[PDB]
Amino acid sequence: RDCCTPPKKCKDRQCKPQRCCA
Repeated sequence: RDCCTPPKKCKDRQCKPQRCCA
């Protein structure tokens, strides 16, 4: 589980300032 690995998880502040989320 990661900010963008399936299932993506950019629904977090510590996983949003990324290049795969923002």
